[PDB]
Amino acid sequence: AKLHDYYKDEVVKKLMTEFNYNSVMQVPRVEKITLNMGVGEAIADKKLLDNAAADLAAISGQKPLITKARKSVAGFKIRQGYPIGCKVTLRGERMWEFFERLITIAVPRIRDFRGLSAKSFDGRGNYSMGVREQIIFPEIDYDKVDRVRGLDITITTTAKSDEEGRALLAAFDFPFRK
Amino acid sequence: RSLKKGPFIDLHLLKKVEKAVESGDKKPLRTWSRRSTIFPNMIGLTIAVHNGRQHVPVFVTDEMVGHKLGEFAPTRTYR
Amino acid sequence: ARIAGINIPDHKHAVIALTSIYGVGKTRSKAILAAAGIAEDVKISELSEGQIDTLRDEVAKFVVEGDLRREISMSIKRLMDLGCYRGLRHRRGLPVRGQRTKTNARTRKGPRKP
RNA sequence: CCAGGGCUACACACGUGCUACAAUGGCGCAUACAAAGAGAAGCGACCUCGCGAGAGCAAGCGGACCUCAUAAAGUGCGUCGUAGUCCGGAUUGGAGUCUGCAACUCGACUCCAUGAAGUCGGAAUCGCUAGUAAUCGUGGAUCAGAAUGCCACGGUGAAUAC
RNA sequence: UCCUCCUAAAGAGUAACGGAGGAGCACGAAGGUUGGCUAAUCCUGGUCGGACAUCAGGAGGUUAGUGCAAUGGCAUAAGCC
Repeated sequence: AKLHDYYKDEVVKKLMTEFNYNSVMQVPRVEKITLNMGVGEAIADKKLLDNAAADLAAISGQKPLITKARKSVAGFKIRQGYPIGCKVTLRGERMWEFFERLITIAVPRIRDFRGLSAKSFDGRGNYSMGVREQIIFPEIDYDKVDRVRGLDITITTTAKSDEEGRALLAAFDFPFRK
Repeated sequence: RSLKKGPFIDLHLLKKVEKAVESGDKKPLRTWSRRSTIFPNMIGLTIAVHNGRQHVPVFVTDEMVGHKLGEFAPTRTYR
Repeated sequence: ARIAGINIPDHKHAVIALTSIYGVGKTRSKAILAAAGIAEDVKISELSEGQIDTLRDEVAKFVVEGDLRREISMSIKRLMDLGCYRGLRHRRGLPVRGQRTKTNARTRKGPRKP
């Protein structure tokens, strides 16, 4: 439904009517967001595939990528590359579904954000999110694994949002109504 | 930690505080009493607290509301 | 089921579950159950959703976990901003109440280091 | 003679004890006794409020009368079902009483919250032969207030000395 | 004994107890073909990831890589699947 939200809102009425801006191909577009896991040199774990395939096969029936190394350079004794991570880059309708389920778990209930979550500061266009707190799980066993959603989820963002950001939409933490 | 029915202020400390707020800004003077209760109304003094052989200055700030004057003066010396 | 935790408090009693939640002990757990109308001898496992919701409201009307933990944290930080005796003993890792450090300060000292 | 501080420090070492590591036990309710004591610059039931340490002109007593003073282990239950746990409380942070002119150095407690280590302890070593060892309460001295120490009293009460 | 560079004078060759290094193998895939792909390094946000493990973005252009020495190669890749 968040894809329908992107198609519907913030675009089609007021800037189309009063003062024209150029292109809906020029306004920023959410491409494939991604999620990665970061396990150690142990090969014997199955928990990584269990959690990633659970988050994928709650709707689908497919498996994540078991990634060894993009760089293929190791400081250990074996330079070839052990399988030490998982990749799921999200895809189209399922991308919008995962983004919507992340919003509908994190946003409407004040559970996670205690203080100012932004502490390490630099400028150039990165939003990785590591919750380290288990937010949702599809099975009836909510939290039995060693991993606590320590995985990173990457959103690429030119973090400026200038016009209506500094007009009305800052970010912060007062749930209000009409 | 003390009684909530009455704070403990020395009379000599009270007359030093009243004379200091009569004068306004003032260089620190040496006070020998460590048994004191401070207040947010009189936060702003630069009064100094004695602990034995050395005398240290104390500049009170906004967050201390009921603390002793002797807490900020370390009586003991460690390496 | 579970409210804001790492491990399942179920298959136990309600006072034990509300002690296993952080920031509420036995007496405040009994106060929570008394203000919620939930009996103590029943189990938090196989409890209905509405009673769990009333328990959630009872926990939320007082100070929650995490918020009281950071409240303790800025209390200790405010003592360190004072730089008083309590802040100095907190920085040195020495007892604050006033007990001895010649012997038997090993809880504040941790394991014994030669 | 004073005002502050130190005798209460803290990378360590040793001695004497207290609390526990649990089911012989932990938490809520009910239940019948003790003996020895002290009390006027005191003991202070009881009225009232508070899930609290506890706040008044409240009677009685200078002591078989009145107070401290509800004895507790135990006995009946309900529950926890061998877990670092409804075991233990160290430490720490909020809100306070009592004392004393004044509890930061540097008193005891209870109201709320967290719950380190601890899974019965190596070499080595200590006490005890009967109302004893163990275990459970109680009082007194110094004391303005502050004992896990000391003195002292009672409850249950062993095993083994060929 | 064999291989690579220089000496060696821009064809080949060319000596010294001249200057430097390697080989006496490996691979039934590390051969053939078809289809596909492109590195080293640097700057940033996140689970012991810390300076370097894995993602995502940008710069860069072969500074990588070649089963093993060195030289000449190699993107139509002979480099990777």
